[PDB]
Amino acid sequence: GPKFPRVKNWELGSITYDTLCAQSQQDGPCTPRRCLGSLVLPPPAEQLLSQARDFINQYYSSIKRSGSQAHEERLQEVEAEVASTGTYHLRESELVFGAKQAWRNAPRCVGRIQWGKLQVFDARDCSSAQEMFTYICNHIKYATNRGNLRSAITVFPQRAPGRGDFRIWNSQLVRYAGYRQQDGSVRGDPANVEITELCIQHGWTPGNGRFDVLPLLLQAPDEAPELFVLPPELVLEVPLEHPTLEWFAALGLRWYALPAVSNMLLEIGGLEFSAAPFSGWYMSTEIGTRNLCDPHRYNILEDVAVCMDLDTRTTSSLWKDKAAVEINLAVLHSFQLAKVTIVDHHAATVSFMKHLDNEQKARGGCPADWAWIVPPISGSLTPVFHQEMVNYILSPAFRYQPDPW
Amino acid sequence: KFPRVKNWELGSITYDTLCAQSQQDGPCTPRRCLGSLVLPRPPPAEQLLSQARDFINQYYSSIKRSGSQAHEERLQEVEAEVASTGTYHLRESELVFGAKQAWRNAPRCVGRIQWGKLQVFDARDCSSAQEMFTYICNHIKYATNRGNLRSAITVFPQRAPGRGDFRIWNSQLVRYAGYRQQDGSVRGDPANVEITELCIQHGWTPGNGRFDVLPLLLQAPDEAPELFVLPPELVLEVPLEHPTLEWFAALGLRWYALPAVSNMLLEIGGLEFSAAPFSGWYMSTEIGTRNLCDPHRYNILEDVAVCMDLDTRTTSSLWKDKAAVEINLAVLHSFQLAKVTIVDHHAATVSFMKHLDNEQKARGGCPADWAWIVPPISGSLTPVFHQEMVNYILSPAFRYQPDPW
Ligand code: HEM
Ligand code: HEM
Ligand SMILES: Cc1cc(N)nc(C[C@H]2CNC[C@@H]2NCCNCc2cccc(Cl)c2)c1
Ligand SMILES: Cc1cc(N)nc(C[C@H]2CNC[C@@H]2NCCNCc2cccc(Cl)c2)c1
Ligand SMILES: C[C@H](O)[C@H](O)[C@H]1CNc2nc(N)[nH]c(=O)c2N1
Ligand SMILES: C[C@H](O)[C@H](O)[C@H]1CNc2nc(N)[nH]c(=O)c2N1
Ligand SMILES: [Zn+2]
Repeated sequence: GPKFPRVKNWELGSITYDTLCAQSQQDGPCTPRRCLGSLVLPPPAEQLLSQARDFINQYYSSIKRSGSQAHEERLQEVEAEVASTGTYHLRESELVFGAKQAWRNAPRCVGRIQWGKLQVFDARDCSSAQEMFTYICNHIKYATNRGNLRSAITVFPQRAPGRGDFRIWNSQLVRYAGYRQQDGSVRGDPANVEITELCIQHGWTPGNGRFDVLPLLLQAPDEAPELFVLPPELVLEVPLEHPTLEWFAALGLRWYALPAVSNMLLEIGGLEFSAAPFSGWYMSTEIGTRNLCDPHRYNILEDVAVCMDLDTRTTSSLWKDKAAVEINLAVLHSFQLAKVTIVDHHAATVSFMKHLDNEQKARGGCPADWAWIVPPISGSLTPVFHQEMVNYILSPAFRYQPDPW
Repeated sequence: KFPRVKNWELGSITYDTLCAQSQQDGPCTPRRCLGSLVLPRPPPAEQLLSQARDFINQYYSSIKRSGSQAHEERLQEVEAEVASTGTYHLRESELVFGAKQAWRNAPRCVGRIQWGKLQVFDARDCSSAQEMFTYICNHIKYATNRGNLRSAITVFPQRAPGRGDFRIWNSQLVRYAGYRQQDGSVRGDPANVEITELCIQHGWTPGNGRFDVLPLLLQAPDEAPELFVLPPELVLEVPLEHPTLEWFAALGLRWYALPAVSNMLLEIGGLEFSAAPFSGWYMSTEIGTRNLCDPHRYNILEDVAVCMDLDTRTTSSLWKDKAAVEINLAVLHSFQLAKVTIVDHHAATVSFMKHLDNEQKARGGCPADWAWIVPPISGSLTPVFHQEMVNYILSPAFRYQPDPW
């Protein structure tokens, strides 16, 4: 029939064709010989121009003026600017449209149903590492909004030819310290050992808990990184407790409310924003299953299982499954009680099916990474599991980038 | 060229160099990944001849006699036969090697640690449905072994240029019927609705049960299929009860012990066996999660939930996750009680990790489809979730083929 990928939903038996994949101008890791879909990781004025033209057309299409006078002029306005400086700048609303497009285009984000609701903070005037700090404090403030979380992204100056990038060293605006012990173990979060040690090498006076909030290593162009400590009043956290197991609270586990990625590059129309932290609100399994149960993270499965008096001697007791469920229930329950925005993997995948249906009608498909869309617990119990998906790269987009050091 | 495969729990790395032996293509392309798709969207003597050499080369290397006399002589035989007749035949030993390799190369199978222990029944001297049926009965008696399941395959006559294929119409040799009730609902297994009808349309006296073992429709070349009924005593079944929830058994749930796929095609050295049913033993999740909990299957989550008195009012109570875990527990308990081989998803993925290791040293890699290797529940609580995988097509291989109607 149609010569586009055929996508089927094995629950509902429905079929769709992805025609949006044809707009993709960037190749992925696969080839007909082998699929590398499970791997976590992967200017020429000539090429910059085409990327920019493509973006501008996308913008004007979004406002329904393709072929118009404003459109053809803006195109000429960009070729002119690139023609005499090698780069070009985006208009305010062009930045707001691209930032939202990049989110909407993110194949791994299950929360894209919210893609249209992104508060974009233009911080392209920012010229000092101290100022970056200010912008972020504002970001954290606006997004945290006392628990009623709001999606937001702050965009710092774009990379300049022959100039240092604006960079945020931490992977997230809020992350707990990871202290390499004497005996080899790690106190806190093993994911952040390297960032923690980098903070110390830079003057941070380390604490010694399992939940010490790390300071930020911010960096203005061509200068070494300045170190900033977030005011505790700003970093809202939720102490975890179980709705029925009274001892869970005794574990002293907790998590911060704001998930804010900060080391990703925001690419729009060829331009590169190396410092453009974005935040939303958590899906419960991020905390409850990955951060708290991953063998290489807090690894609290055994502890909790012992507490529940489960048979952790044999696998067939499903002691891991039982505890993981309760840890997640606790993340959900605690956040709800503290009145901090959160969403469980059921609600979250259900709204993503809705997003899929919306996008089918609006663009003819949705780039999605199945392995990342399906939750880390109860996989086939959510509807996305039964939904085939086509994964590809559209731009604007968010991309991983080499750590600055 | 060669892909780098990484394990994110241990930080270990490997290089898959086995994918370079993949002669057949997948659904992916550099532009878009279609790895989550469940199905893919006489032969010239020259092509068949090379697939045959390759396979014969594979076989002799396997027994350490490559280059030897027997090897060169065998290659001539195959060539003499292809040239003269446009096809050739396998020697029993070669057939046993091919079948074992086909299982070894099954990307979606997590039970491969066992690949070397497979009882192979050569049934190529079959000339009728009635004969196929005797063969199928012996396979079941052998594989079932009174609950101490043994992995087996039975291979019927290869396909032949212009002449119908021998075929087993059922997808598995043991399936429960799915009867469409008046109200659009379905009594029994909804997945087996079409097949349950085809048997009726071919004279079977249906039942009115939720777990009515279907009869087998066996088709010898160019002849309407024939209906055979499995002797109730040949089909071992397990009654499901819960290790602590006494009310569970009252649900009258039960599942068969033998998982035996019968509608897939086995390809060895370019030859095609359109009827080669194979079986092993179950992994608890297949029954507890997918069979009993899939929306489009027996869909028993709600019932079990209410029976556990759970707030099924909101998703955030995780009633679904809680119920699913108990159901998987009943399956594992029940089978261990009935002394019928079964393996839970933790033990299973652990052994698969070991297998990737033996395969790494042995062949330079191992094709795996991440989405299928990671269990349907508690995904990240298993080692496989954290393991990157390269997926491609090796031969001998098991392929999907059109339904014969
Ligand atoms: C509004 C609520 C949101 C929810 C619950 C949500 C949820 C998620 C989840 C569950 C993941 C996969 C995380 C993982 O397993 O590592 C993810 C990935 C991602 N999300 Fe969202 N997201 C939200 C908001 C946002 C916003 C505001 C942006 C961008 C403006 C965004 C951009 C991304 C990107 C680029 C990824 C892929 C990169 C990565 O792996 O971290 N998300 N999101
Ligand atoms: C002995 C233990 C065995 C177990 C626990 C096991 C388990 C599994 C599981 C869980 C899958 C995923 C299927 C699904 O859930 O949809 C799978 C797929 C598969 N297995 Fe195995 N397996 C075993 C033995 C065998 C044997 C004996 C063969 C063949 C000789 C085999 C051939 C395959 C093939 C061809 C597939 C992919 C095709 C499909 O079913 O969709 N398995 N196996
Ligand atoms: C805005 C936003 C909202 C939201 N709810 N979730 C996210 C996702 C982040 C919060 N949970 C972890 C994830 N961060 C990135 C995941 N791992 C990235 C990675 C890749 C390769 C190597 C390493 Cl070490 C880490 C972002
Ligand atoms: C030997 C073996 C042992 C074992 N433990 N499990 C299996 C797996 C099979 C038994 N449980 C599910 C799977 N059957 C095939 C899965 N889907 C097939 C399919 C393909 C196309 C369309 C549809 Cl609808 C279904 C095989
Ligand atoms: C190796 C494997 O790709 C890796 O563990 C992936 C699997 N799926 C994931 N899915 C999400 N949402 N987040 C992750 O970090 C991962 N990790
Ligand atoms: C479309 C999607 O890939 C499909 O539902 C897959 C996902 N993972 C699976 N994993 C296993 N073991 N078995 C399956 O049938 C599936 N189905
Ligand atoms: Zn792929």
